[PDB]
Amino acid sequence: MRVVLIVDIVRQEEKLIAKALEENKVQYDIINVAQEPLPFNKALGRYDVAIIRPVSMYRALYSSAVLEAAGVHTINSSDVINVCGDKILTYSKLYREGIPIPDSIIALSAEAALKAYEQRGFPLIDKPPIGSWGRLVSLIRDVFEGKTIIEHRELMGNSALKAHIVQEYIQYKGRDIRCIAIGEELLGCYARNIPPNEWRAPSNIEVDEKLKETVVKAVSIVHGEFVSIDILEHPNKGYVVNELNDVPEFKGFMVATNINVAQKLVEYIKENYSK
Amino acid sequence: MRVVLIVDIVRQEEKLIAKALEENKVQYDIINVAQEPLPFNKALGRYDVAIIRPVSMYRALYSSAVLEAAGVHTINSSDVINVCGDKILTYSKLYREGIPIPDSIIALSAEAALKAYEQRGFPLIDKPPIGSWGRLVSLIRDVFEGKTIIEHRELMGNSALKAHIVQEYIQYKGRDIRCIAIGEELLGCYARNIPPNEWRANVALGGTPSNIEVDEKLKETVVKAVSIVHGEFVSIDILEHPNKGYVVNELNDVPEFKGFMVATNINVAQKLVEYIKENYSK
Amino acid sequence: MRVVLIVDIVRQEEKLIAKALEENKVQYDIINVAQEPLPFNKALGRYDVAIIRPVSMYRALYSSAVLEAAGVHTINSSDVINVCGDKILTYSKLYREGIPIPDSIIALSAEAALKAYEQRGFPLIDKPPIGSWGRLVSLIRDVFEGKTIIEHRELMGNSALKAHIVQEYIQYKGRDIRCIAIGEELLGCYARNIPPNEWRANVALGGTPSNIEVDEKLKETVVKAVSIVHGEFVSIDILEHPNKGYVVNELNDVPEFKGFMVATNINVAQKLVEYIKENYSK
Amino acid sequence: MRVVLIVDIVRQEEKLIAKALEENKVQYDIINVAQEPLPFNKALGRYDVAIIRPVSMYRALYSSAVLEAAGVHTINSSDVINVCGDKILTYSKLYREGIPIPDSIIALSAEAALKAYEQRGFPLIDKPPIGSWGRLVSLIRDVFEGKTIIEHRELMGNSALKAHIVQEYIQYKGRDIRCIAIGEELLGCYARNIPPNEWRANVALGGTPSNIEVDEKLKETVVKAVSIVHGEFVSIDILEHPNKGYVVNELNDVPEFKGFMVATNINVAQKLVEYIKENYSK
Ligand SMILES: Nc1ncnc2c1ncn2[C@@H]1O[C@H](COP(=O)(O)OP(=O)(O)O)[C@@H](O)[C@H]1O
Ligand SMILES: Nc1ncnc2c1ncn2[C@@H]1O[C@H](COP(=O)(O)OP(=O)(O)O)[C@@H](O)[C@H]1O
Ligand SMILES: Nc1ncnc2c1ncn2[C@@H]1O[C@H](COP(=O)(O)OP(=O)(O)O)[C@@H](O)[C@H]1O
Ligand SMILES: Nc1ncnc2c1ncn2[C@@H]1O[C@H](COP(=O)(O)OP(=O)(O)O)[C@@H](O)[C@H]1O
Repeated sequence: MRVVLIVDIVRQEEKLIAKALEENKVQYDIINVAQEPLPFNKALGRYDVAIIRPVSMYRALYSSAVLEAAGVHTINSSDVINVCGDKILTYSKLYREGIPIPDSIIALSAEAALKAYEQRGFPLIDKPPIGSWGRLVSLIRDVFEGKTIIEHRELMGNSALKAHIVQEYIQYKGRDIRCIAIGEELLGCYARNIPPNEWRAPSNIEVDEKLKETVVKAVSIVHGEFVSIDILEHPNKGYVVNELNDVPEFKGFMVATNINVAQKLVEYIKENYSK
Repeated sequence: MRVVLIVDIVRQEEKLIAKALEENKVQYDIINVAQEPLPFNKALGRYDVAIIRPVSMYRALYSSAVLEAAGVHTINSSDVINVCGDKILTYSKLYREGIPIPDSIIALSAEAALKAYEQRGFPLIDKPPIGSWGRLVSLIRDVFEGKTIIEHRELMGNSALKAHIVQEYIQYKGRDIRCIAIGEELLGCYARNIPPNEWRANVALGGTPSNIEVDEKLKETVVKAVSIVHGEFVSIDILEHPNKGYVVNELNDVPEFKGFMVATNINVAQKLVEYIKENYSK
Repeated sequence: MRVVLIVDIVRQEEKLIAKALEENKVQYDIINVAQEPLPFNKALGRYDVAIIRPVSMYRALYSSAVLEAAGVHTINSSDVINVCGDKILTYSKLYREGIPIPDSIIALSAEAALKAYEQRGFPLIDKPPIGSWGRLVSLIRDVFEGKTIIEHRELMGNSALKAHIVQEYIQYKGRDIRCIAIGEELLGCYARNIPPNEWRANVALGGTPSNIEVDEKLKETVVKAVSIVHGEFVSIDILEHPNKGYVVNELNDVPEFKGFMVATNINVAQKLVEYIKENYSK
Repeated sequence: MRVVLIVDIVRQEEKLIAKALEENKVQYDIINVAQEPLPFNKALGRYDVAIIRPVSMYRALYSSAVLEAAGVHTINSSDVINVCGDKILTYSKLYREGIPIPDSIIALSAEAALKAYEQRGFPLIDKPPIGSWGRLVSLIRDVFEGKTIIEHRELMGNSALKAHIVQEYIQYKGRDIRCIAIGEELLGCYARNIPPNEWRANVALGGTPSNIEVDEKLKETVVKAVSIVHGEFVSIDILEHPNKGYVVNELNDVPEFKGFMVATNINVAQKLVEYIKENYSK
């Protein structure tokens, strides 16, 4: 077996993954896609599998696609990256399967956004389908607030930042739950509590079964191989899926959970892509 | 059976589909997604089939995704819109199956782009993955031009534009060939010649549409390509290549067809509505 | 005397100005700066006066500047357009002279902005220095709202949008007052009332206009403000304040006047052309 | 006398200016405008002089303007920042006075840009009026390259980044000359040479910085330029020209000087502080 690790900005995660490959005696090399171009050639086919780690979605998407063209299986796959990287696409797969999500209405213009606000009532959450580190997630309390948010989103220099995901405002336990799965296997979860005085959110949490099931069904449906899952507790739904990440960070995960994520990843790869 | 026609900007094409639905006695609604929101609900499940027609790529993608959540059969589907809407994703699928494409190198940074230019030599073509009416398709003559184009695309606000498709510059037949397929069957093709003061063939620049005699090699290229990407109602842009015969350049997942109609005499909307009636009524 | 009329989008205003020039028998040409380039040359010196009417601020600024280079007297001048087109610059000049403005704090970063909010308390108005038809004028009710607004403006293409004007929220007469001055003489004023229910009175969708008796306090406020900015043909936007009486909100250096005319029955174009003849004929 | 030093990102230059103030026994405060908001008041009037050093134009412009509102003399002033920070406004002031500049044509749309190219002939330089470390300065060799550049600028698509300055391509001695002046006094000049694979001298990794003997024609050119813009502490970028001798390309209102300092051995900060004391002590 030989693996290629695809990176652009090498963080602790990619170092850990590199380190895990070496000491598990896996043949590998690194291609830095911030530095090297990717031909549509046939001899990238020398790798049995690629670990897709670029820090930007377009780099992850396109490097996976190029490697796929050469017959190389990528973790994660280009289709999975396209789904996890877009909340509307993620919500669509989950909703179809009956996996709970925050109650959501999609609006694709300023006019539609106001109508969605009106259909949903206040308070509500409005976020775009892309990015963004808690960015552009707005808690909207009345029509005046909505109208100014609509105007600000309209003037964003990006097209997908203009689609609105209009959601119920979930407030129950004041925390975000993040989990990591390798294949169908849940490694663990930790909780991120909302800081004072915010409305928006690091300790290990014991995973009850209701949580484990929510997470495992979510990964199965998006076909994820190495992903994180962000979960919100809901008073009636129990647990709803908020987000999947197809290039998950795990330094904050490793410290809360004690799980050697990198080791689990390389073991997984050995089991499934060796011969 | 009932159909939703999803639109934002109503063009001749959308009017034609609407009229074709009415004239074939198909129960249809139109939902304008530049005006109305789309809830993730069971209610839209009242539609058996959605005809996805927004002009904007994000609007086609998301309207299709929401309708799919409700169990509606979308033409085209969101995964298909995601692939067709992106030349790198399209080239990736096509290359894997050995369907000819233009020789392409993918560069995802300024540094990587310069390397691709040097690996390839000049002149070359550099274009982004998304689509732009031939906007941002650059004929790069040298390193200076490459560097300025790199610099410009870096500063544009949506990161897909940071990915450079660095391609062979095809010079041969002096035209673009555009075909349409319905349910993986070729309807017809036409050609749009490069106007005399350019090197791109787009309608947005020039060239009247003229019918093409589709040979067997061209027919099979189209069918194989549309089949691999699973497009149910697509157009396919093909370039004639000195060595490869026909290479697939683009697939469009919300195909234009008023130019295609004048060149080919084919009632595209009629054939679409027949195909839907025949395959999704029960 | 020869006049150039500089336009990009021809509105009723520009038609009116062309008519008034023609009807007063003034030699004029029109240059559309969305169509035609402007050389730094001495050729343009054939015009004695330029009337600067492009709808975009940058086109007004730049066309004025190129005309000034050739020695043409521009109305308004580029210096004046730079000042009037920017609320921070305008407020600075007025404040120095003791001309009342809304109480304002300027914040040039996310951190400064949060401090400004907490310094003045809520509700408050937050707007950028650069106009936008009452867009991006936000009524900020709390810290959560200010934080999201800050986050949004951080991510726009124009760095001027990152400067926050953090203002007292004026609630008194439920209207704006717009006046027009030519050569530092007041023509008149009218009012635009806040529609129920908005916090902004802009034409879109500011039903309804009405009229106002200009008292001496309002007249002098307008004259003083227009004189300090050196505006030769401007509109000025005034808010009636419970304590300060009249405060200056904005000057417009390419004033609209279609609505001013319906309200006041004043021939703004005629007054402009007579002013130019009286002062610039030689 | 007391000075306020206005900063946002403290670079060597700012540290050096702070140090010079300290060593020369000058009472001074620092206000970091990336951290603190700026009220309109009378209290900032405690400062006799403000040294405006924010790294971003909007912060320099707006901090200067607020300080001016309080009666504080700013180095440089808001009007000077507005002129120097915009090459069209700079070229306009210089051209009116007969100070040589690169032959320039301003175009304010895609359509005008192509007409400007045709008027200018090839090769030409096209750059926006707003700085960017040689960003978006394009060397255009024919109409195809021109067409793709126009397309890329249109998609920026913010700012004055849509306005084109279309210039003669100057190529004589393969270098840029940069000078610094305090008041009307020229401190000196150095050259930045174009690196083997370039047309710009900024420039990531290039611009090997040679010291340069200031002749009288150069000195006249620089002094006249600084006189017309009323700069108090500026850099001036000059190009050698076969027929014009020297032309002014740029002025900078927040000049960098660590590189200038090492090329000329001029203690810029010291000279600045000496000048402030000499002039603003009272
Ligand atoms: N519908 C919602 N109800 C309550 N809180 C939410 C909701 N959506 C998002 N949040 C909060 O906002 C934060 C960021 O939202 P998220 O959807 O994760 O955007 P991003 O993808 O930028 O991180 C989450 O940590 C969560 O606390
Ligand atoms: N590799 C190439 N060689 C020659 N011509 C090309 C090449 N790529 C694109 N073109 C020309 O440029 C035009 C636009 O290209 P295209 O890839 O279709 O971009 P878009 O999807 O934005 O229209 C087409 O008409 C085609 O003639
Ligand atoms: N400080 C304020 N207090 C109350 N209302 C305001 C304030 N500032 C602006 N407004 C309202 O918002 C509208 C738009 O504000 P304005 O400053 O004129 O922005 P723009 O330059 O885009 O028109 C004004 O008509 C006025 O009614
Ligand atoms: N008209 C011109 N002719 C020749 N070289 C030019 C011309 N304009 C700019 N340059 C070159 O490009 C470089 C950057 O140009 P400049 O006008 O200074 O833009 P910026 O403000 O982004 O630095 C200059 O240092 C000079 O080398």
